[PDB]
Amino acid sequence: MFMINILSLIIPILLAVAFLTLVERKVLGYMQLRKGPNVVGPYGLLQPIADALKLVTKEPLRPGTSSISMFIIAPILGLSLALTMWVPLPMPYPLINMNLGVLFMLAMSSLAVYSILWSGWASNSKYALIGALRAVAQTISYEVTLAIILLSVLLMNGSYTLSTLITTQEHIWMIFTSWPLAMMWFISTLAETNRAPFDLTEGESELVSGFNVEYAAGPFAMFFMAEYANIIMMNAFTAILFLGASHDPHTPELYTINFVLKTLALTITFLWIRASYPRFRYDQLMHLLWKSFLPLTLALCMWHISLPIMTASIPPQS
Amino acid sequence: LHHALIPHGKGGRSSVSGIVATVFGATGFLGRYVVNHLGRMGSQVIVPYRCEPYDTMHLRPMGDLGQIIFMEWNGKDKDSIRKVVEHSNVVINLVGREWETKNFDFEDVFVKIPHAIAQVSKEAGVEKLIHISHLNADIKSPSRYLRSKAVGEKEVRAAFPEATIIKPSDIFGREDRFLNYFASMRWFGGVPLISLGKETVKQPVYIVDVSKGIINAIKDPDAKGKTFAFVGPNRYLLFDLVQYIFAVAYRPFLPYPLPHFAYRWVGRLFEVSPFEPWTTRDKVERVHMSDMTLPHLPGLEDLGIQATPLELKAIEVLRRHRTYRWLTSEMEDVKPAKTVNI
Amino acid sequence: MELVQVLRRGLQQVSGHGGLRGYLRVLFRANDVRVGTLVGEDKYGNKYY
Amino acid sequence: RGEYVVAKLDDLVNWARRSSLWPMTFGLACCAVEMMHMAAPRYDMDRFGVVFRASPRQSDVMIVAGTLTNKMAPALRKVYDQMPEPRYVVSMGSCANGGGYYHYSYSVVRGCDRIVPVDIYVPGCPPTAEALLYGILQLQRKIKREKRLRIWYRR
Amino acid sequence: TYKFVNMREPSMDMKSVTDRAAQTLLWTELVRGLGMTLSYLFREPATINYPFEKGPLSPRFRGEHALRRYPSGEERCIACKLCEAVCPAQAITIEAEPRADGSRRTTRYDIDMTKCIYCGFCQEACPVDAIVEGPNFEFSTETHEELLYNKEKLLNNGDKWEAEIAANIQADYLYR
Amino acid sequence: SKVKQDMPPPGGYGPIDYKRNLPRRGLSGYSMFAVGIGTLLFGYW
Ligand SMILES: CCCCCCCCCCCCCCCCCC(=O)OC[C@H](COP(=O)([O-])OCC[N+](C)(C)C)OC(=O)CCCCCCCCCCCCCCCCC
Ligand SMILES: NC(=O)C1=CN([C@@H]2O[C@H](COP(=O)(O)OP(=O)(O)OC[C@H]3O[C@@H](n4cnc5c(N)ncnc54)[C@H](OP(=O)(O)O)[C@@H]3O)[C@@H](O)[C@H]2O)C=CC1
Ligand code: SF4
Ligand code: SF4
Ligand code: SF4
Repeated sequence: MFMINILSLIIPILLAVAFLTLVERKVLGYMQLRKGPNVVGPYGLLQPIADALKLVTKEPLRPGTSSISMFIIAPILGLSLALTMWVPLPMPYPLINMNLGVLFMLAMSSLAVYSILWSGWASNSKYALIGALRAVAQTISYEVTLAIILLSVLLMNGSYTLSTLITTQEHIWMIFTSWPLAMMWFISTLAETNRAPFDLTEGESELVSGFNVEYAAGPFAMFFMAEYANIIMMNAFTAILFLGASHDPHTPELYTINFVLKTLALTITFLWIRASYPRFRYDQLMHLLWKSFLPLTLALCMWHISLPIMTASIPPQS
Repeated sequence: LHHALIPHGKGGRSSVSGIVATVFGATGFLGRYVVNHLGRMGSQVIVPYRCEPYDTMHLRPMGDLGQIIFMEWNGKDKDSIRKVVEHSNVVINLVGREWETKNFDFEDVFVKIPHAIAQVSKEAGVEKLIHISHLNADIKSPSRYLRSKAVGEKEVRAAFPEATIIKPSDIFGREDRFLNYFASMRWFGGVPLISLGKETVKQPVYIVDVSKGIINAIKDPDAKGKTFAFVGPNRYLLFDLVQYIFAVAYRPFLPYPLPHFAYRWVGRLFEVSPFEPWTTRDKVERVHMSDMTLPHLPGLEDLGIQATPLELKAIEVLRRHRTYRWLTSEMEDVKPAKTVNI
Repeated sequence: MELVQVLRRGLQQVSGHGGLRGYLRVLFRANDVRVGTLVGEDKYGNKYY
Repeated sequence: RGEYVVAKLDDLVNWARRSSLWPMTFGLACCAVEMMHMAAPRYDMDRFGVVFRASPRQSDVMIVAGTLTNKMAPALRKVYDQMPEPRYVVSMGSCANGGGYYHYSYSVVRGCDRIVPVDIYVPGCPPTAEALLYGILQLQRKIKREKRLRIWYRR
Repeated sequence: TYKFVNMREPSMDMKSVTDRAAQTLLWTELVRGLGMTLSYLFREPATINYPFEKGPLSPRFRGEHALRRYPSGEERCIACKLCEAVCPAQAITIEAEPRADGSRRTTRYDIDMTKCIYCGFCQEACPVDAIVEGPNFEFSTETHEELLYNKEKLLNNGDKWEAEIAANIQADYLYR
Repeated sequence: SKVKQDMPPPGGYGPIDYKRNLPRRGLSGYSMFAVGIGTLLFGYW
């Protein structure tokens, strides 16, 4: 009944998250002219298992300066958030048809920043604390543009129902109508998901590991997997928003093939984009955001509200 | 001395002291410190290891090139001993398991192997042997810790005529499972000790004082046969440990005089976990039992090694238990425990 | 037309390397299936290409 | 049988750890650059586990590359204790092995053994980049011949 | 002769500003960066498949000292000790003694692997090409002691390789 | 036997390029803007 669908959703999501470590080290290498993880497992099919098993068998360190109460809620607050965020995704017929799904996705996206904020406080180290402090301030600054991009896009779509996305985007991809906002949206995804040029914390040398500065194997599994988990989905959210497929009621297989391929290709570009650009300095993040990204997004929201009024093109919410 | 056994050097790492101290079961606490002392002036300390080489890896840094010669051995195998002490001019026993194992009956860990290594060493052609007994070693005591210690103590005494048997008191150190133990009732519960502590007086001793005792016993020729007892500087009634330890760690003091009846149940339940018996039924009455004076046998004080007070060095083991808010607190902020002693 | 030609070359790799068992062995032992000419075998059983 | 069960678990844990080490770079001298060629595509190491996760907390094996100095002595050491177990250290090159070309010098401790328990020694000045890949591989097989769960069963 | 580097001047005309404005808004040099990496993705890798594939070397490679022997069988080292004097790390420890036959032979030849630097000076020292650096690098160890080589290990290394290093000095003594 | 050390051929070697030869690829500045606006108008319609 219902529960068997719950595991049938989150469990394949979780197992895909573990494997994404492989391609991060492999397709980068095949672009870096390296080989990527190949020796362990046929074609490196078993490296994520080897990666995940020691993290669940290595010693879980709790620094004496770390509050154990805060040390344990945060990794749960992060991973669980990523999984429950998947429930309104419109996989043919979504598991959760929340008519306010767009707000629902955005609301707990803001809830994500408590995961880093508490971890930075829990770790309680001078370098660690500032690293999280000037990490949360980045994520919150990128949500204002995130909301405005969303608000403009579904204004032409209709209501906030995530299932309506496939109805408005019937004949033409929505990107053809909001491509100036699509790249506006795509870079915003690159920043909330904590990936280069906004890797920042998880940067292997930017903040050595940022949210994982003192946070090693054991509980660290639920803090380096969650960021990669949001990567597949927030790209998939872009796939639904701007690259919507077709859904035949008598054959939902077509939209499963099309959406999965589209979101997998986007994640390739997401892994493509780390291996081609440097890291923004902290001031450059705000300079790019508040003074170039923020004004442009406002102007585009100016345009996308009048255009349905301009051409009598208001969408039906029902 | 033998042609190459003759000592040489200023007591450095690459100085030969001529003492070949094959220590038995050095992969824990006192073994770690004695080899550290043994390797300081330079000595071929052949350590028969039985666990994974990884856990024995940390003994390597305290020895010069070609000094810490780890050797595979097994307790049951008769030839296992004979190979590791064949050329050792001195043998320092350290075998023994403070907790219990199904394959290792508590008789063995203080009777079988200690007798199983004392006779081979005397057959090999050694000069000395040091088997570590307990300061309270007494078979008639209800302590299987004491019951197995005493019978094994006289067996090696009977087997080895020159068996310099050492009977230290409750030693304390970084991994003594005595201080870090007594800090652990806060984690476990409300200090389920017996009679609020006003029934037991013990005399803890700092491990380096103990370890310096054996090596000083090595150079001392008259130590053969004589049964030295390693005793701390001052005794301590059991309650004073509990409040002082909870003070030098800044832990919430929650004492509770739980009688021996229910405290014996929690011993077996701690052994229930089939990975390590945190507390055993032997450890139930182990702490309730007090330390006898034992004044006739000579101590380390006349051997040249003085005794360091417990309150002099507590956070060196207990700063780990100190929370972040109070990790910086030293002895001075904490009152000294009542020295119930001689 | 090159796609099937390269795919045909891939099939020759499977057939040349001991068919099924040979290809599976070298993939799970050497992590490669490149078929190559034989130079010989000195004394042990270690084959070189 | 029980020994079979503990053998299968031992293989599963050992195969995971040996195949996916996460080394942390502690290069100090020319021994760092040649290992740093193992990162170069010629002798790629990320082909088998050893990856860029770095983050000395998230590290299994530490490679001490280059000469070790007395003023470097404590800061390197405190890194080793903070490194969670299973921790193994790789001695890179003649200088880190036993002091090498500066053995008779005042600002270098002869070898890393005086500081950390060295599990593997790779000779060279500097060792060839692929020779370390062999050293990592032989360390990998060293983990393969480990009996942690077996030795626990005997106890 | 010399040359500036950052002396390009931006043109202010309508055409030039349009390309720069287009570049800023429509990220093109960023896409150019993307194209560079993507073209490299479809570029074949150069990852040598160790141990099955091994990196190239030259007949002059230096490593893993090994005393040689004359075609008759007697070892080459006559204890001329030029290698000891030359050795810039003093890793060599040689003690001589008159052998029962009468000719010299080193009774003690220890070269400390973790004091040596593989500079290749020692082969250039002894005029009897006694000690040479072989082609081995596959002698990584797990205990510091086995690195401390002696005369017996050195001879065993020499007898082990010999044939490989026999051709190496045959194809290189012309250069020397 | 005369000198046989490693020598370049009498013609030396092939002239090796060393200039900065970044190939200017792209589209006209107005063309990029025009095609961007054109897709928007088509999408709006
Ligand atoms: C009738 C028409 C109506 C609509 C007309 C709208 C106007 C015409 C179109 C304008 C351009 C489109 C909107 C603006 C886009 C640029 C916003 C901006 O701030 O740019 C300058 C900004 C900032 O440039 P800057 O910092 O050098 O200069 C800005 C100006 N100053 C200096 C004064 C602040 O550029 C960027 O943000 C660069 C990208 C950063 C992120 C790195 C990754 C980029 C990956 C690119 C490849 C992948 C793209 C994927 C696209 C999505 C796919 C689904
Ligand atoms: N306060 C105290 O704790 C006092 C203790 N003692 C006695 O001193 C001895 C050593 O104490 P300590 O160093 O702190 O103890 P640890 O538990 O730290 O170490 C005990 C050692 O004994 C070895 N060992 C025990 N039984 C066997 C066996 N059957 N086969 C192989 N090795 C064995 C262990 O080897 P492995 O680790 O591989 O099992 C280990 O090296 C013990 O007998 C102890 O009871 C004496 C006086 C006071
Ligand atoms: S061993 Fe050689 S290469 Fe390595 S640090 Fe020392 S001198 Fe440099
Ligand atoms: S290679 Fe150089 S340092 Fe090494 S033994 Fe020969 S002369 Fe000495
Ligand atoms: S230089 Fe050569 S011949 Fe002379 S002692 Fe050394 S190895 Fe022997």
